[PDB]
Amino acid sequence: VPFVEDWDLVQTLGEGAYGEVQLAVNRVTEEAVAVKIVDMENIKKEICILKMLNHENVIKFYGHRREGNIQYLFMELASGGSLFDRIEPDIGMPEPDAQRFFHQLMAGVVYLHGIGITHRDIKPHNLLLDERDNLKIADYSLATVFRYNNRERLLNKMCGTLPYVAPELLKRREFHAEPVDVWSCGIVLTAMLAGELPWDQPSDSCQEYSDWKEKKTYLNPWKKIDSAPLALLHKILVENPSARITIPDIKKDRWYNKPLK
Ligand SMILES: Cc1cccc(-c2cc(Nc3ccn(C)n3)nc3[nH]cc(C#N)c23)c1
Repeated sequence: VPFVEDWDLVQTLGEGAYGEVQLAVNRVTEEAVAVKIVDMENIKKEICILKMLNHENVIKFYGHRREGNIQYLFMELASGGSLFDRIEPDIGMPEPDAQRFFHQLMAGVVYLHGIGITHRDIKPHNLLLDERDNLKIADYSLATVFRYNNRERLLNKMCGTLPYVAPELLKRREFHAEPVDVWSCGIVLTAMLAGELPWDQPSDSCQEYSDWKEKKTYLNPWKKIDSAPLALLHKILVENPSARITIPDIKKDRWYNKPLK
């Protein structure tokens, strides 16, 4: 059919880590997608990981086109925007909405980890919503392979966003990839339930992080959180990554399995 390969760039959806994201509409079909435009090693890695992704809670990759210097990465659009924009400052969101998003985030993260990929920058800006409020993990710029031929490799590069980063990445030379992603899902959950981040970074000099280690849950944000989701947070936000809860065990948690509105 003539013209089915042409896309109109309609509006900017934002600037991400590397380059702008635009809404693109097919001239023939009217299909609406997102395109990441990059004016170009790093991005050969991203494309490679992006082509692996096939899951309902992960942004799908439709292909790429190079036009001289510029690369165009075509991806599933999430017409509902970001989870960041559903979180009300100082309030968060209703507990049942947060639970459903949490279930969907774990499903995506289980998937990634099962194909041996770690995302490394989980936060509400990178968690996108489709038309039915289904959550999708987006942005694979920092993602990397942590398991290959059934052998794990330890990570050593420090990246992410400080309020979301696990404390081992500030303290240790090398660390396991999976508990880092788990930890960040815990900060996300805290943000959904309280509408605020518990600390600037999880270090020994941050008084809010010390308070948490001393169990001062009569302070904010913890005071705003019901005891059941808080008991789960107590198992996620554990400083020793070897003692931190894993995802199979999160799936057995009582709040995780609680029926809610
Ligand atoms: C990480 C990031 C940064 C900027 C834009 C996007 C982004 C925003 C979006 N939908 C919408 C709908 C409405 N707004 C504002 N945004 N859909 C997407 N699908 C893949 C994306 C990617 N990367 C992406 C993602």
